[PDB]
Amino acid sequence: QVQLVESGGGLVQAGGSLRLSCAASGFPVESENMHWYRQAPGKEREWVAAIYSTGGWTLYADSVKGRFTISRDNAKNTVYLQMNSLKPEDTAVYYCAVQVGYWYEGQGTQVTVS
Amino acid sequence: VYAWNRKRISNCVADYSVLYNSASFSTFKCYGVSPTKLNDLCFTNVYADS
Amino acid sequence: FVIRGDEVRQIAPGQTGKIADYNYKLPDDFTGCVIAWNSNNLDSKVGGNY
Repeated sequence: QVQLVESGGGLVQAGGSLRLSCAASGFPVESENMHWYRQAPGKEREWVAAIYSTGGWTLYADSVKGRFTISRDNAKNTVYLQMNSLKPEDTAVYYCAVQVGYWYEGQGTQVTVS
Repeated sequence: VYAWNRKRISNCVADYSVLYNSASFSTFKCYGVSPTKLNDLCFTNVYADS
Repeated sequence: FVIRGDEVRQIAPGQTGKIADYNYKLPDDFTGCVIAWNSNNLDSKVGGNY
């Protein structure tokens, strides 16, 4: 069974620093190019980031210049997302989407700004 | 469109490479010039109709 | 491969374009052809496919 578990979400004050995590098992992560999935009340769901194979090659949207830092556990195929300099309007719910064939996305996690 | 803005251009340096590589233009259709090799060609005057 | 709507014209021999110059260039004497079909139900997803 290929599954997703979420960790790190919760209430936080502007300007914090924490680990966000999506842990998945049963398939390698360097197989293909995953991406991340953000939900906020509005028009449609809004993208943040994705990294690619053959090197990190981290890409961010125009509104996220130089804030998210990602440290990445290759031995046991684990993500680590690390937040910096938080301002309010990005109260959201987070998912991490991967490809091994069928479309897959988990349950997500809650993030709020106070 | 019936009162299109007219501009007269000369006495300067034209860099069409940035315009071609801008990628902000949906259509770049040239009848009378090539998209490349335009930097080393120049004329008496240029007319711009906007 | 997968392209966008306006990219269909650029996938042709002798047609200029940024993608036709830096991504996939067709030979002038190309023999063969191109089949393109819409895949809005496979390559598109809510929230953006990147």
